[PDB]
Amino acid sequence: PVLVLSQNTKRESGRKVQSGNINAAKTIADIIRTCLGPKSMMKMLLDPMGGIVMTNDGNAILREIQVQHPAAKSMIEISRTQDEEVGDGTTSVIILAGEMLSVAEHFLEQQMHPTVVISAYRKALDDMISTLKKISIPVDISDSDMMLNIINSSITTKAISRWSSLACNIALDAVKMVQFEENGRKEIDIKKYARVEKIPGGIIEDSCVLRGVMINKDVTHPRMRRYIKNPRIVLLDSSLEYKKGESQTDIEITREEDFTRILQMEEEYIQQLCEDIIQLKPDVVITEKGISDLAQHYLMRANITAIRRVRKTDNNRIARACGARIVSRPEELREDDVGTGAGLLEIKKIGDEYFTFITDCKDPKACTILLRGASKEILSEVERNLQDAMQVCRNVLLDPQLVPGGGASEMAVAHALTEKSKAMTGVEQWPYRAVAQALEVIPRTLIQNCGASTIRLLTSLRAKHTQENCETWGVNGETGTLVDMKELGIWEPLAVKLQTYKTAVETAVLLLRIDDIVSGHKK
Amino acid sequence: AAVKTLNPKAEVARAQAALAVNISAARGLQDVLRTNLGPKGTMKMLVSGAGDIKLTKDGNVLLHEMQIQHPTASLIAKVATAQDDITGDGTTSNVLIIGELLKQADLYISEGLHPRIITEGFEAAKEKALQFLEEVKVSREMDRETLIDVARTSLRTKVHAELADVLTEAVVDSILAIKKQDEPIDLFMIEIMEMKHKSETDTSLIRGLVLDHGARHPDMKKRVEDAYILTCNVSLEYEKTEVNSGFFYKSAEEREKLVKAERKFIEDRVKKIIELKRKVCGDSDKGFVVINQKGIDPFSLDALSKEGIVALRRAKRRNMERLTLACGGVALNSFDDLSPDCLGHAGLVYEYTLGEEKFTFIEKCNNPRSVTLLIKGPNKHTLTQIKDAVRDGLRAVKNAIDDGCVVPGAGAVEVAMAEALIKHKPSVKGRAQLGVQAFADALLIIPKVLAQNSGFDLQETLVKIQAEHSESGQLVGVDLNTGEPMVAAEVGVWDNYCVKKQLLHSCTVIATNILLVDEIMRAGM
Amino acid sequence: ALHVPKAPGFAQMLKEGAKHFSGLEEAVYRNIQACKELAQTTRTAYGPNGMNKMVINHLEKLFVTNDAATILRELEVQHPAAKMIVMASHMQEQEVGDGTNFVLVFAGALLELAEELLRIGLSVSEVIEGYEIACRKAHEILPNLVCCSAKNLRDIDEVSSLLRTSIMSKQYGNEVFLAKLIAQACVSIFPDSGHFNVDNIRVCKILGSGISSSSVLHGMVFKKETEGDVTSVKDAKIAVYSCPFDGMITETKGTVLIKTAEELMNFSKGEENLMDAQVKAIADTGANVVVTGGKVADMALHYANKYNIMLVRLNSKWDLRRLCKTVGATALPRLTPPVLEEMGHCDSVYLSEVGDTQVVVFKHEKEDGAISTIVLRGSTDNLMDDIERAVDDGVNTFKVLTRDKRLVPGGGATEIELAKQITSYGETCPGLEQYAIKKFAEAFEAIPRALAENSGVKANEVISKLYAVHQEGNKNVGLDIEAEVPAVKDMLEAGILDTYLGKYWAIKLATNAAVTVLRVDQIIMAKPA
Ligand SMILES: Nc1ncnc2c1ncn2[C@@H]1O[C@H](COP(=O)(O)OP(=O)(O)O)[C@@H](O)[C@H]1O
Ligand SMILES: Nc1ncnc2c1ncn2[C@@H]1O[C@H](COP(=O)(O)OP(=O)(O)O)[C@@H](O)[C@H]1O
Ligand SMILES: Nc1ncnc2c1ncn2[C@@H]1O[C@H](COP(=O)(O)OP(=O)(O)O)[C@@H](O)[C@H]1O
Ligand SMILES: [Mg+2]
Ligand SMILES: [Mg+2]
Ligand SMILES: [Mg+2]
Repeated sequence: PVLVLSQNTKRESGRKVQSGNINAAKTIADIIRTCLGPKSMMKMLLDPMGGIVMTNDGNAILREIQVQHPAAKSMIEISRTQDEEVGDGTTSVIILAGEMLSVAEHFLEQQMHPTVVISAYRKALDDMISTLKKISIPVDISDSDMMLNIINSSITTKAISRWSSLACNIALDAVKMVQFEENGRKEIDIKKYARVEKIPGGIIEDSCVLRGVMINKDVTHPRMRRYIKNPRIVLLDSSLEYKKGESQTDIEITREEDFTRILQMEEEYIQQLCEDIIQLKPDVVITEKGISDLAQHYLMRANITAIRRVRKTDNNRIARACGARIVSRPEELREDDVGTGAGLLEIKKIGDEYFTFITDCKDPKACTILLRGASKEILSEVERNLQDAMQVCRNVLLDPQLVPGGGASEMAVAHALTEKSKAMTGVEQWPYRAVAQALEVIPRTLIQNCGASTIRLLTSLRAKHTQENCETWGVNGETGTLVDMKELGIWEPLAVKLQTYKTAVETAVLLLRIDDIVSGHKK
Repeated sequence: AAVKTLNPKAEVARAQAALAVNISAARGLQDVLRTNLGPKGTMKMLVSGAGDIKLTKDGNVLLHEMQIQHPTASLIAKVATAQDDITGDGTTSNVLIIGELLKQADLYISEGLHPRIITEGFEAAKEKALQFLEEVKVSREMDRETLIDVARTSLRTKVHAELADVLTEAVVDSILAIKKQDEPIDLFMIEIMEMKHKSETDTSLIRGLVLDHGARHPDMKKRVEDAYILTCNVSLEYEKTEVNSGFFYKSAEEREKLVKAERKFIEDRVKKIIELKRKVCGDSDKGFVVINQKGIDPFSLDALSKEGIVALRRAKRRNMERLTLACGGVALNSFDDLSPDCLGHAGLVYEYTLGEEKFTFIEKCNNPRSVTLLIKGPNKHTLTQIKDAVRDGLRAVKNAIDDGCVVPGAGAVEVAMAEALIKHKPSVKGRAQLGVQAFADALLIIPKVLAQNSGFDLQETLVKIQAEHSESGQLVGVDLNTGEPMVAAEVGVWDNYCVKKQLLHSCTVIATNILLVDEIMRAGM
Repeated sequence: ALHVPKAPGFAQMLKEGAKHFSGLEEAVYRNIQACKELAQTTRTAYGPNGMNKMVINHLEKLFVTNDAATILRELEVQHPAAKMIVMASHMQEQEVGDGTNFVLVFAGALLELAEELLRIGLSVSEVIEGYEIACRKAHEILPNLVCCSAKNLRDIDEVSSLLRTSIMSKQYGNEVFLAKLIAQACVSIFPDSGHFNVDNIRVCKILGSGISSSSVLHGMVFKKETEGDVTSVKDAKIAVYSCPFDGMITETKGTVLIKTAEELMNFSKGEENLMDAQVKAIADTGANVVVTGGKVADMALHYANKYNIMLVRLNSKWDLRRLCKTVGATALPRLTPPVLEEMGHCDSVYLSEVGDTQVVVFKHEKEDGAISTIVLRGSTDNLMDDIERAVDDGVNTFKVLTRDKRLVPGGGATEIELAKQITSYGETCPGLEQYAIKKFAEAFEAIPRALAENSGVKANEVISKLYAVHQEGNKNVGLDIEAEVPAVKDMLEAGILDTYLGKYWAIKLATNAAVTVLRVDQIIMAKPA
């Protein structure tokens, strides 16, 4: 056999490849098309680990499904991108990208070149950005009511919508506490310092955000207190045990007293560490590494409560919450490194497990959202929805501009692009106007998932958006009627919708540039 | 379909198919667990792949032991597991109410009603039912008699009636002993030890502790009357140095001196114990029992026996606290400055051998805030069954104390809540009245199944009970011996307010989410 | 239309190889059938005319016995209800030591009669109610059926007459010899306190001669040889060490660090001089016998031979402890000479050859001690194991008599009296409980029925004779196995007696097992791993 490329190297090319990519993308779109809006339905995904994921989140769904077509791979990747960047719009992006590729299929069948289509798409994207920024409105982020409405307009499309007020307040409190500035750098890190702990049982209405943190831990010794009302807290990265040296420290004994002297020396070392700790007069000591029983003895003699092996992330949150500074050498321990600011340390039994609360903090720059509910799956969905809520709150606090929902923004932008296209005289006017009408898919899908007549409602809406001050008009995903968003209250973050449009248009551009698939070749 | 065009080996259940799948699995679980409900329920036998036998009437155990591979079944098993982890009771009723909500909702969904509308009705009915539950709950001074009625209502469902009459007093006394006024009850402070020698009605409450081990030196006494208990966490065996050491000698005499010296460190702790013993027991009148969470080598065991100390080694990290709460000493990780105030007292300590195992009883403590329930029985499966039952009963009494309220049982609260929901229905806007009706007819599955298990006609019994509750307004339920209505609060059939609330909440939530599932999908390949 | 599909629900969600049985037919009756089959497998071994069985287990080991619990253990019982009945039988073995076959027979009978009652139309609940009330009545009755009591357990003739019955069902041909041996041993190790430990009766099985050459030994026997040159001692001064007979070394790594030719030249001489000093201190305490639980060093053995000490090495720690109990010594963890109290004594310690086997004997001459050994001779290892089981039965009977000295008549006399009295109770009890009470009574008839069938005579005539005699008033009358035709005689006057506690526990456990099997209604077996 005289081949040039290895067998298993299969090469497709041309309009078959183009149509295949577009069909794979629009299939990814049809998978989650119904998961958009307030009247969506849940999907039960089965993990390879025997798990279950009951969700409405586009990125959760697409991340749990597996594909082999590279266009579908790219669509799943852009859903991941939207989730990582803004944490919302994970299904709006998929649907818009699918519709853009769908409308590009026309021009590709009609002998237009993909580069022409792409240049038109990029023109349209810039003009979309312009139109969104013109129709956006500002926000007074000090207005907790405005912020709660922003968060409700984002979680109404999720399961927690029944506990909307609770979840909104939880997310707002968590983000406002995680807001932190040091050396002129503002930081809302709701991934390291807003923690969600799901404890099955109880009821969701008792879920709360703590003014402090919570870990699943107990005292090292039951003689230690489990309730302290003004704890001075010390955090350590070092083991309070006697460990070996880094070198070959081998000893050689010939005298009798030397063995006992060595063991007593170990004990004295632990005593000296514990005294270096006691000198700061703490109430609680929390370690990422072990704590020997002799160290426990000395701390208890000092009336200190110890928690043995905490995670680095939990320790960092305890630091931010109680105002402490993690240390690694109790000899280097300072009052500035001691943690004052926690208002109560409690260690209580939730079910048959012991949980440590460091709550009642003042100015805690970290938090723990304690979720309670029927099951790990329900609580996983509540946690994902709360991630959405907190990420939306964060996007707003960073860029306080808002845009109207219910497809109002899509219709306003489509109208503006159609109006700008009348000055266009080249051949790109057609793909340009096509992406403009391809933005209409969001209200179309909303109407479909509400169960109303897309033709009639979308026609009335496209007509409403030809009037002057009607860029706020959209549709209810709950009744199937056109309303003013100024009256309904569904306002999305400009950052979210910008990222959505950009990701959609660029995904379309990528899949349009793609041709001539090749496969088989092994790295 | 769409997913199958991208992942060809993908399994998918669509809008009609996913609802059918989920509701079918829920009703299958309901059909299996219907028979567990009530004291007249039937015990199932469960045989592992190894051949091990489990006799159970408990919904959670039955769920986890059945041989099932269904996604909806996994969802419902997890909700039941949460019910069990938080309340200790309500798993069977949980599964039954879930299945009945799904069935009563399918009744209207098959005629084209939307599951969204059914779930809206579910939310309205949940609100009204929680209100009615808080209204009918009986806030009662938790006396021994009330707690006995509660523990009986649980143990009579889980085991036979005479064994339940034993376990009732056992559980109630144990909890009433380890409980401090206005201090959450730590059930860890009730040890649970199983012995496999006598009848199941020999299960008792030892007002002290029972360790599953004894002394390892034969010359050590097997019975001690007035005992000083030393609870320690200090190694009394040979400890090697952390840093690598090694011994170097030039003569057998030096080797002998080093052999005598290498143990001085632990000999010193043995001497500290022995000196405390001599100072507190100037003679052999009283006794001295060392209980070590860590090891004790034979040399130390000999040294303590020679001085008349009974040393147990490798106790449990929970027994440290249990011993300091029963006896009344201090658990030590060091003998630096040990004093007689570090010791506890037990008016009796002795040893019990059972075949190849040994037990150590520590009894006649003054006011032990930690106790043990000794589960005696002739078979491993009898012991396991009684362990499960006493877990349920302990949780029940603990919950009755926590919630100073207690709710009538025998389907009384369900009957009354169904009537209240049906009287509330007109205030509900739209076709969510149908979701309300479905919620009510689902609540009615508890009295229905109780009648079905006592051997009565569900419809006739339920009509009698509902008629009595409408004519009198008294909270009436099923009499499992006559099929007639009876006042559960008057006959002493009590349920946990926490259990009923958790049922309402979690069942409504999981049923809503299942009804709103529109696609089951396995596409991880 | 050529396939029946699994019904929606549990039938479809069930795993591949899992099974689900529900209802009287699939679960209750199949469980009763399994327990009945079990009782039938062990019925022909009940009583003195009971026959032995040759069970080969999965390891190709051979058991020749008519001991029910042994047969059950070596069988691969796989049906769960039968497993439950076997658990009851093993609990009887643990609590009492004898009566396992009673437990099996009675449980199987109760379950067969329960199936019949369910077929006539009673509910499992009513059957269980009646069975429980009838077990309570049987327990109320048995104390009145107690005929004799031991009256002395320090004697050797009375104890033999008492143990003969338990060691007759097993080893019927030769029971006077075995009851004599076991009585001698039990009363040797019986202390002035009422507590009796069965592990203090040791059994040494040595091939050779036969069961009539077996003997009791006030002391201990170990199938060992001596490590040194001394083989006999007549006034033993035993010193026992849990440590080896070697120089103590460090638990931390020890190294001989030599730096001079003088140290190198002197180290080994110093080691042996140390060993000589240690062993000479031991010998000068008067010890003529040393027993080490660990190994022996060549130099230490050399010096023990030099100072005329008999060295014995017992690998086992239970053996070391029992030797300490035997001789009155204390196991020292150090090689330090023993104090006058830490030392043990034996009227003789010697090496002998019983048959092909070499043994070391620590023999007291006095007719007492803490431990006694029964040296079982026999022409077959299987025979000797069966005789050891019979010895275990006799010893457990002695312990049951130390706990409760009351005795009931055997050969089915107590069972027949129980059946009669419980039938008379059921005839007065109204309601559907009377059927179950009467069947619980009729179940007792299974015991004399099994005895008669194995004796080789007609059980119906035997049972009719027994009922007639117990109606005329004789409660101590049971069947005579020494009669080719159906016969009956005074069990008391014959000396065939059972233990009140044995019957109590057997009835209780059999009733509990039957009632649990009945309480089962659904079975969900998993795929056999
Ligand atoms: N009450 C409502 N009525 C109509 N449209 C709504 C309503 N609430 C949210 N939306 C719209 O639904 C879309 C968000 O749906 P969602 O399922 O959260 O998808 P994603 O966040 O992944 O884009 C946005 O276009 C939003 O404006
Ligand atoms: N003696 C009784 N008479 C009538 N009903 C009872 C009696 N005892 C318990 N019940 C009821 O039977 C129901 C089911 O018991 P069980 O199956 O143990 O509870 P769960 O459903 O929590 O597992 C409970 O609601 C209880 O109120
Ligand atoms: N000489 C005898 N005559 C009649 N019955 C006897 C005699 N010896 C023993 N038995 C009876 O044999 C039965 C016990 O036999 P065995 O096979 O050991 O059963 P178990 O295992 O229940 O002890 C008892 O009923 C006992 O009375
Ligand atoms: Mg969203
Ligand atoms: Mg219960
Ligand atoms: Mg016998």
